Amino acid sequence: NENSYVNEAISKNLVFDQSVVTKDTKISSIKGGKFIKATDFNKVNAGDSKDIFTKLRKDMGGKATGNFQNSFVKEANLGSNGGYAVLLEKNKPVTVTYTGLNASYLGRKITKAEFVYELQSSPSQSGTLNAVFSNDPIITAFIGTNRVNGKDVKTRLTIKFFDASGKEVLPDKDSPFAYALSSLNSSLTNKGGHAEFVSDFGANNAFKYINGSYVKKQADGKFYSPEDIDYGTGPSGLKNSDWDAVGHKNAYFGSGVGLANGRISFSFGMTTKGKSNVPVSSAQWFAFSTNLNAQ
DNA sequence: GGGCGGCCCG
DNA sequence: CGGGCCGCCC
Ligand code: NA
Repeated sequence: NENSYVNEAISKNLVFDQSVVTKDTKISSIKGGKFIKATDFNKVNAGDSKDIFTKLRKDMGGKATGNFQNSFVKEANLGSNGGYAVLLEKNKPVTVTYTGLNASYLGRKITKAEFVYELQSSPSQSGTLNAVFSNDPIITAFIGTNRVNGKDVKTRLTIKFFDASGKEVLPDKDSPFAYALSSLNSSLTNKGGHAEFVSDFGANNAFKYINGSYVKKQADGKFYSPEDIDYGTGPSGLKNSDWDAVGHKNAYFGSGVGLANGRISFSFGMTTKGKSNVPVSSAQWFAFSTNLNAQ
């Protein structure tokens, strides 16, 4: 019951981290979504800062007239190889295919991966979400839109791994995939703030609680910290930089572990618990990796 | 063929 | 870490 540990023995049967990214790693195709031109993505509202999260926090419904080539965005948050801006729409799953991987499951080489993103909830007027998908699959995705009502931002993500022979790599029953659900920060208070969350695990997936994590399943079904761990106003006294960093000893404060006996699938998003007037509560960075913040 | 892996080279 | 060319395999 010690902190940073799961109460079930966990093995990193799958490896999907910085070590799997090669010289050849990139997004080779994005299918099923309207592209957002980089010149449109890069504009911000009057008086806004110029960061990727602010650029995500605008309603781009009907402003997605790009193609694969001109959707390419350069932003340091994306890594040195950039990424692609895409509009997510209800019922229109977007398949991002990564090639040139050197990942591995039980020594079985994983060279390709398909990340399929499907809008589930959006608080903008258009009901759409904006996405930038990084060419680095460990940086993965930035999602957001403008907030006009109290609705969650929510996106479902299904991941399929492929070996060199093009066949899907799925787990042995006794050797589940383990993947990190990290950086689930929260500023929620009695009436303000927001939390990033994961939820809606796929069949044969399960969330595993990390001892000492503030992230647990709430009665609304989602996994988040229901109290502020970002600004120091909650009973834990925690601020974001007290735990939210890659490699931080206490990063498990905002993390869980996903375990999958089958194809990986789950949703992630942001919740204000129904409040419409919470600032900077509609854009997030969701990174997928096996960098478990647990032992 | 086109996409994608595994090569080479440098 | 770029680029090409030669595999093979959707
Ligand atoms: Na976060």
